[PDB]
Amino acid sequence: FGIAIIGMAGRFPQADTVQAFWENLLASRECISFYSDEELLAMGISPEFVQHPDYVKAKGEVADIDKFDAAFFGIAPREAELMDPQHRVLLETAWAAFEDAGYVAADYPGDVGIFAGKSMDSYLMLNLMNDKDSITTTIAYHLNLRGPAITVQTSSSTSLVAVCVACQSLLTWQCDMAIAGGVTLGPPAKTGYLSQEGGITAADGHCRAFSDNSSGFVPGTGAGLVVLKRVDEALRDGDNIYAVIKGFAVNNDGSEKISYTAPSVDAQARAIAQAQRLAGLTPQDITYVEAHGTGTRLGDPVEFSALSQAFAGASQKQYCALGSVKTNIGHLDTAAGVAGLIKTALAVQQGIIPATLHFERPNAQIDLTNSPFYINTTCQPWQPESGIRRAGVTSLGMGGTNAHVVLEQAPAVDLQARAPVPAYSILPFSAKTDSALSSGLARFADFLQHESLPDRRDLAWTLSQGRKAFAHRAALVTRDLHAAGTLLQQAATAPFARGVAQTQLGLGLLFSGQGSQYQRMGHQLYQVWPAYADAFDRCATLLEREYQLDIRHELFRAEVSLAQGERLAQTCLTQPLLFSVEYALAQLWLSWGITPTVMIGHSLGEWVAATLAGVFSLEDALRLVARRAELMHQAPSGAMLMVALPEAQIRALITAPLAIAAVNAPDYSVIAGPTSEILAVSQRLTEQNIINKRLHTSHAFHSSMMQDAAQALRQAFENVRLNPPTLTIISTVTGAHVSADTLTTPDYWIEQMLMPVQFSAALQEAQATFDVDFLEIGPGATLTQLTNGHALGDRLAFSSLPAGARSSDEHKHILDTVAALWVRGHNIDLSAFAGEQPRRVSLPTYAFDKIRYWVDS
Amino acid sequence: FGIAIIGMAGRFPQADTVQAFWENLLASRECISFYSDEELLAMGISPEFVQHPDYVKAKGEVADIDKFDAAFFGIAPREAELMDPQHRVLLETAWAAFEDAGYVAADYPGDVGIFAGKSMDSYLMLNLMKDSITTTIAYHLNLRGPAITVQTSSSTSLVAVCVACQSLLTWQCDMAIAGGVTLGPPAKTGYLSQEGGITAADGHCRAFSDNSSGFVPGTGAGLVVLKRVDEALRDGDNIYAVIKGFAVNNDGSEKISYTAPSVDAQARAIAQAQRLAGLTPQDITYVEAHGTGTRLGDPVEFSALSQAFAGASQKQYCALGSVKTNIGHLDTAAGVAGLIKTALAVQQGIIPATLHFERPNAQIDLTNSPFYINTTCQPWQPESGIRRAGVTSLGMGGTNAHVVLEQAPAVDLQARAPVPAYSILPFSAKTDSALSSGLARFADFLQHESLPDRRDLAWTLSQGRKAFAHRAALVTRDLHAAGTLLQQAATAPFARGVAQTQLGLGLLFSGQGSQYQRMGHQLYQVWPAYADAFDRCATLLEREYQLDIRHELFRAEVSLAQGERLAQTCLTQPLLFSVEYALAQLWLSWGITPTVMIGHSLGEWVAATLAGVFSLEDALRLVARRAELMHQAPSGAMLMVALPEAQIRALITAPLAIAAVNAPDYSVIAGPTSEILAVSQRLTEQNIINKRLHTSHAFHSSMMQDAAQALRQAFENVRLNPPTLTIISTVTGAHVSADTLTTPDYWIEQMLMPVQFSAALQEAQATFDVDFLEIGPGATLTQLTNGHALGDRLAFSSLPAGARSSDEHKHILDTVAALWVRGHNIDLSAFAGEQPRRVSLPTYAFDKIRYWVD
Repeated sequence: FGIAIIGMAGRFPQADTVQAFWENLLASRECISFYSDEELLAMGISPEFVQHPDYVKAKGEVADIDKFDAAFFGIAPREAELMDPQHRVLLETAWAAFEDAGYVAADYPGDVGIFAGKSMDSYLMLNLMNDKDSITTTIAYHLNLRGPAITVQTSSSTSLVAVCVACQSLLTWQCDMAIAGGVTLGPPAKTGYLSQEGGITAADGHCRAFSDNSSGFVPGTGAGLVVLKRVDEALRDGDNIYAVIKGFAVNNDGSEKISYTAPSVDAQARAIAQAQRLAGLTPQDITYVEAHGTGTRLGDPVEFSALSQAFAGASQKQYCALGSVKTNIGHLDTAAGVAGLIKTALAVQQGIIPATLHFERPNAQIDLTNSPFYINTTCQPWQPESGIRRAGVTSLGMGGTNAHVVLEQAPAVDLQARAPVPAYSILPFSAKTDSALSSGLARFADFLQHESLPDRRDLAWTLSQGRKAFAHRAALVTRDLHAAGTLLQQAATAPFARGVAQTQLGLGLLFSGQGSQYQRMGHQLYQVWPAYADAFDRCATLLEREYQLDIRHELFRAEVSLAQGERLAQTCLTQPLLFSVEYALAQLWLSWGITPTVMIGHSLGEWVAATLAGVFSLEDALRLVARRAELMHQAPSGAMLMVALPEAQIRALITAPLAIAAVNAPDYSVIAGPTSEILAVSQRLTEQNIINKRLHTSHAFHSSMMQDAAQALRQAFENVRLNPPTLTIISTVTGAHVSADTLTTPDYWIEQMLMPVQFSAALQEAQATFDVDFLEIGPGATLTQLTNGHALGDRLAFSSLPAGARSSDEHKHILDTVAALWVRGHNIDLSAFAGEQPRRVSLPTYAFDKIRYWVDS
Repeated sequence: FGIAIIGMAGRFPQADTVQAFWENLLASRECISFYSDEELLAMGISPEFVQHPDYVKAKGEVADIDKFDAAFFGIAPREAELMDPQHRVLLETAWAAFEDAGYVAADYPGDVGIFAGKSMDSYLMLNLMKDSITTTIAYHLNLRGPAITVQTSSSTSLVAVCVACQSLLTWQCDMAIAGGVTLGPPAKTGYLSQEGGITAADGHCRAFSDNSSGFVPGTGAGLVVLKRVDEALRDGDNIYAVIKGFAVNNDGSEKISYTAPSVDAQARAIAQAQRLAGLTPQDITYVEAHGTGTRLGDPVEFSALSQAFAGASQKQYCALGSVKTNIGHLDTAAGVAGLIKTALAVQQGIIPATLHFERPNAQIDLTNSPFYINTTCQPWQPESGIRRAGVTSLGMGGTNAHVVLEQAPAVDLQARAPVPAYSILPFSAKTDSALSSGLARFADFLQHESLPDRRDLAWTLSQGRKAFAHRAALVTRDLHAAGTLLQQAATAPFARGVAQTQLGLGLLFSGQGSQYQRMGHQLYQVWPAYADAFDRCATLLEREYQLDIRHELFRAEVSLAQGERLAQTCLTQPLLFSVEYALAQLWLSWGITPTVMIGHSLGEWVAATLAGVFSLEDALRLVARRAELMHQAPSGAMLMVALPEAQIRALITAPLAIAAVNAPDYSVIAGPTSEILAVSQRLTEQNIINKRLHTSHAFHSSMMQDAAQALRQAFENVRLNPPTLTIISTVTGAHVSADTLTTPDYWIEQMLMPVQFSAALQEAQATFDVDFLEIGPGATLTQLTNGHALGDRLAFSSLPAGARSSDEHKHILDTVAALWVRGHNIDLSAFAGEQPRRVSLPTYAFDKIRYWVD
C-alpha cells in the first residue's frame, strides 16, 4: 500500500504554481527577493531598520497576498477583508490542488479531509490597529469537505506533520481522500529580518544549506497543499500519482537535548529510521533526501549527523543525493515541509533532482566524501541502480518536532496497451466569471504550447470530470492539442464555442425530412458510437429480414458515386434509410443525456418523432415507413418548386387548385402537383422575376395526387397497435400541438401525406410555448437554416450532421454541436466523449480574480 | 481492539483534580461561580460593561491560573511569567495525568505523544499591555513521540483524543496523552449575553430544556492518557474506559451558513464512530452530548442523535447528558471534560445528573426517542453486562467528533496471590512544601474507604512516581492506619528526610552473642533470595553434620531450653553464619552495593565470603569446625567494662585478655570465670556499669590456642582468593590486603587478637563516610556505631532486637524505608506483590507560586 500524492498546489516565492516552482528549481533559480533601501520607505517600516548594518533586505515573498477572489467562494467583500490572507491563499491553493488532482472535492464520492497549518496570524496586528476564524474549517466550509478538518500546529514541521496526520486519517479510513499542507503569510510582504550575530537567520541574504559559508536561513513566505489518496484507490481511479508516501514518522526531541531551542541527532535519526521501517525500505534504497536544510550555524551538522546515523546501515558511499529547497525559496516556516515534499514528489515523478544552490564546499562539521550523501550544484537526472526513485523528506520544528516522509515512485501504469484515443475531443473550459475564463483559456494556451503535454483522452476527461462546470464557459473540438493551443492563443478571435450558460430545462428536436440525404450518412458515427450502431442495427436487422432492399450496404460500403448517390435519391430507399438515420441519431442524443421537450417533424420526421414518443413502436414504424415509401414510388412523377414568397401570397396567386407542399417560413414555400403543371407553368415566375429553385425530386409528395398511395396502405395501418404520446410532439400538418387522438388515429397519417406541412406555424408555436434551442436531427443543415432565419430571440438551432458534401466531417460536426450545446447550457454528459480507460492529469487550475481585499496599516 | 484510557487529569471549574470533579458530578453541584459588582470591579472589568444591563456575572472558573510550580520544571521566574497560563496549567495537568496513569513519562519503555489544544492566547494581551503547548509539555516531560497541537474550535480536546488514537492504532506511539485547555487572565469576568446569543442570559446551561438560553463560558484543563488496550491489559494499567471507535468529520457547506450546525454531519460522525467501534446504537446506553443549551444547537444535536440511533427498536433506553450543565462551556477543554466524565461514568457504573432539566425542549421529543435526560444521579446497569457510551464534541467551525467508549474488560480479582503482609509506601517531592501537602493529599485519600489493593498502591507509588529529593516512606499493613498515620505528619513517626546521593553503604556483620530463636523465619518464607542462600547453607551443614539448621529455627518449638540450646558455641557460629549470609544475599538482591563491610569476631568470615575470599561451601565447612573447637575449649567468661582501653590496661592481668574494643566506653574482657569474677568484684566498689555477656567460653582470650590448633590441621587446601570488596579488618583496625586476609594463620590470629571494632568503624567513617547497615539478629552493633563520630550518618539494623522477634518483616522493611529515604538505591519493586496493577492515587502537589506579567 501507501498514500499516493495525486495532486499538489502552492504559491511559492517567485512562483504561483507547482509548475512555476518546478521551472524555477530546474533553472536553479534563487527565488529570494532582494529589496532596495528606497523600496521600504513606502511600506510602513521604520527609517532606522533601513540604513542599519544588522538588517538584511531579503525574503522569499509570494506574489499577491492582498488579492483574493471572494466572489468565487461567495464571501462578501467585507468578510474577505477580515480574513487572514493565509486563509484566502490557502482557499485558492486548495481549490487549485483539487483541480490538479483532477477532482472537485465538493462532489467526490468518498470522504474528504483537510489537515493544514498556519503561521502567526499577523494580519490580526493591523486588523486591530479582535479575533478570527480557523483556516482548515474555512477550507472545509467553502469547498464542501466533509471529512476531518484538523488544524495541526507544530512549528516548522507543520506542513509535513499535516501530511503525516492526513496519511494516518487515510490509513485508518477516516477519509477517502485528503488534502494536507500549510501556509506562511503576513502583511509585511516586503520586509527584511535583522539577521543578528549568532542568530539562526542568514546575514548573507542567501540560505546556504550544508555549506561552509552558512550564516542561517532567509525567511520565505508561501503556501502549499498536497492531495492525498490511498494508492490502490488512486490506481483504480486513474489518478496522476506524483509519488507514493510509503512511510512516515513524527516524533519529538523531548529534553534529550541541551535546551528547548536545540536539535537532537537521535530524535531526527529516530524519525528517519522509523519512516524507512514503515516504508518497508532500507537506507540503501533512498537515493534522494530532502533535508530540512536550514543553513543555520548549529542545526546544519545536527541534521547531517542524524542522517548519517540513520543511513549508517548502508555501506555504499555517496549514493544518495541531499538537497534543500530553502536555498531556492527560503525557510518557508510552517509551509517548509510541503515545499520540500512538493519538490521531492515532483522529483520522484519527473525523475530529475534539482540543484541545491550556494554550495562549493561542505561544512566543517559535515563531511560528504565518507558519508552516503552528496549535494548537487546543478540539476541532475535521477536514475537509480534500484530502478525505483525512493526518496525522503525531513521537516523539523523549533519545539523539537521531527517529521520524516519516505516517497517511493509511483507504480508503472501500462498505457501503451490502452485502446486508441478517439479522433476528436471536446475541451470544456468553464469559469464563474468572464475574466477567469479569459485567463484560464490563456493558461491552457501557455500549457498547450509546450512540447510536453498530455493525452487527449487523459485531458478533456480531466477538463470535464475534474473541473466543476460554471456559467461562463467555452469548449473546443480538436484532434491535435497543439492546434488547441494555437486556437486558445488568439485572444477571443477564434471560432470555438463560447458564452454564458443559462439553465436550459429543455431542448427542441427538429426531426427533418427528405432533402439533404447523401452517400456516407452516419457511417462515421456508426463505428465510434455503440448506441448509434445498435439503433441503426435495430433498424437494419428488421429491414433485411423483412424486405429485399439492403440497409448498411447502401450507406456504408457502396462506393461514392452518382450511381449510388442517385440510387439513394429514389423514394423507396430515401424514406426508410433516412428514418433509420434520424432514429439512430435520436438514440445517440438520448444516450448523450438530452431531453427532447418538443419534437416536430417535416413530412417524415413526424414518423420518427412519433416513435420517440412511442405512439407506435420501432418495428411497426419501419414497416409503415417502408410500405409508405414503396406505395408512393409507383405514383406518377411530379416536381416541386421553391417559391420564396409568403403562403398567403402563394395561395392568392395559385394557378389551379393543387396542394401546397411545404410551408416553412414567411420567405419560403414549396408548391407541388403534376410535373407539367409545375415546370411548364413556373415560367410565369420569370415574368414575376422571382427565383424558383427545385428540390431534385421525381415524385409529388404532399400534393393532391397521392391519394391512392395512402388508399392502399389504409388497410395496412389498422392491424398494428398504437399508443398515446409520452413526449410533447406538436404536429406540423396542423401547425399546433398534439392531443391523444391526434396521433393514434390512422387516418391522420393518411391526410399527413396530402396536407402541406406548417413548419413555420409549428415553429412560431414551438418558440412561443417553449423558449428552447432547436437541435435538428437529420442528414444535413436543412431545418437549421430555416429555423435560424426565423424570429428566434436570443435562441439558436443546431444540426446533428454536416451539409452533405462534408460527409467526412460527421465526427467533427456532431461534436462541435455538442460543444455549442454544452456551452449554451445544456445537460450534455461530456464524460461520454473522452475515451476508453481515461486517467486524470495535471492541468492549469482556476484563474482566480486578483481583487484587493486589504484594510489599512 | 480499542484504545484504553488509562489515566486522566484536569483542573475544572470548582475542582482541582478529576476526583474533585467527579465528586461535583455525583453531588450534582453547579460549578458556575456567580460574582458581585464589587468582586468583578476589583478584578478590573470596566464599569461600562458591568453597568450594561445585558451582562451576566457568571463563569466556570479554574482556581489557580497564576500559580505555577516553575522550579519543578526547571523554569526561571521570568521564563515562567512569560508562559501562557494554559501552558503552565496543562504542564501540571500532564504531569498529573501521567501520575494518574501510573507512569513517569520520561521513563516509559516506548515513545509517548502529546496531542493537545489551547484557546486563543488571552495572556498575550497581558504580555503586550511563541512556545507551542505540546512541545513545551514534550520538553518538560521528556516526551519522545509526536507532539502535535491539534486545533479545532470546541471539538479540539476530543479531536485530539481521536488523533492520539490514530497514532496509537497505527503504532506511531506506544502510549499517548490528549486533551486541551481554556483559561486566561480574566479569571473573574462576565460575558455580556446579548439578544439571541449562544450564551445563557441567566448564567446556567439548562441544556436540552425549555428554559434554555445558551451556555455559560467555563474555563478548564483536561488530558487523558491513552494506550492500546492489549498493552494496557498486559502492563496492569487501570483502564477507565476503552475507546472502541471514533469519528471526526466536518459539516462542509451543507448548511445555511458557517455558524450553522448540521444534523447529517453529526449523525455521520455518531454512526461512523459506532461502526468503527463494531457496535450498534442499541448497545449505547449513555451519550455525552455536546449539549451547550443553545437555541439552534440542542434540536440539531438531538436530531442527529435520533437519526444515528434510529436503528434501535427500544424507547428511552439510552441516557443523555451534558457536563456543561455542571461546569459550563469549556470551549477547548469541552470534549475532554465530557470524555473524562463519561470515562469515569463508564468505569464506576454511575451516570451523573444533568442539571436544570425539567421539561424537554419544544423541538426535542424525548419520549419517542431513545434518550432520557437524568435529573438525579443514577447508577448504570444496562440490559447487557457492559456499559458502552458515546462522547460528542462539536466545533464552531463545523467539526464533529464522536467517541464510542466501552467498559474495560473484567479482570479476575480473586485470582491473584494475596497481598504481602507489609508494604513500603514511598512518597517523594522536589520540595518539603510539596512533600508535606502531598502527604496531606494521601491522608485525605486514605481517609476514604473501598481503598485500592495495598500491593497496587505500593506498586504505583514505587513504579509510577519519580523518586525525588525530599522523601518519606511508610511500612504499614492497613491503609486506614496509614491514613491516620499520614494525618499526623508534623509529629510523624515514619521515615522522612531529604535524600542525598549515598553512593556508599557499610555492612556491619554482627557479633556472636546477639541472636534469638526463630531468627530469619519471616524472611525465609517471604523472600526467595533468603531461602535460596539459607537453603544452600543449611544443605551443606546437614550434608555433613549431625545438626539441622532448618529445624533449630523454623520447625522446633519456642522454649527457654532451646533458647539457650541454639546458643551454645557449637551451634551458634554456623547458625549465625548461615543467617547472616542469607540476610546479605537478601540485601544484595534489593539493590544494595556494599562499599565497606566489616566483621565483629565472627562476621568477618561472612564479610570474606561475600567479598569472594571464600567460597560459601569451604567457609562453612570450617566455621562450624571452629565452633566445635571453641565449644571443646573448656570454660571462660566475658564481662563488659565501660571504660577506655588505655584505662583498661591498668587493671588487666596476664591470663585474662581484652576481647572486643567496640567503643571508647565499651570494652569486653575475656578470661577464666573466677578471675573475671574477682575483677568484677573489684569493679563493684568503683560504681561503674558492668555486666556479663551470658556466654561460657572466653573468645579472644588465653584459652584459644588449642582451639585454633586444629584449624591449622583443617583448611584442607581450600581454594582461597584475594578479596573483591573493601573489608576493613577488626583485628588490625584498618583495611586489609590481598594476602593479609587469606593466609591460613590470619584466621588463627583473628581467633585470638582483640576485636578493634571501634577502629574499623572510625577508619570506615573517615575513608568513606557511609551509612552503615548491620547484618545480624539485633541492634548491638547499631547503637555502638551511631554512638560514634558519624557526620550526618546513621547505622541501621536489619533484624529486630530479640524480644521483637515477630517484627522481622516490619523491621527490615522499615530499615529499607529509612535507607530509601536517606537516598540509597533500593529498588522498591521487589517489595510489591505478585502481579501488581497500577491504580489512581493523588498526584504531585505543586506549590502555588504566583507568576503574572500584569
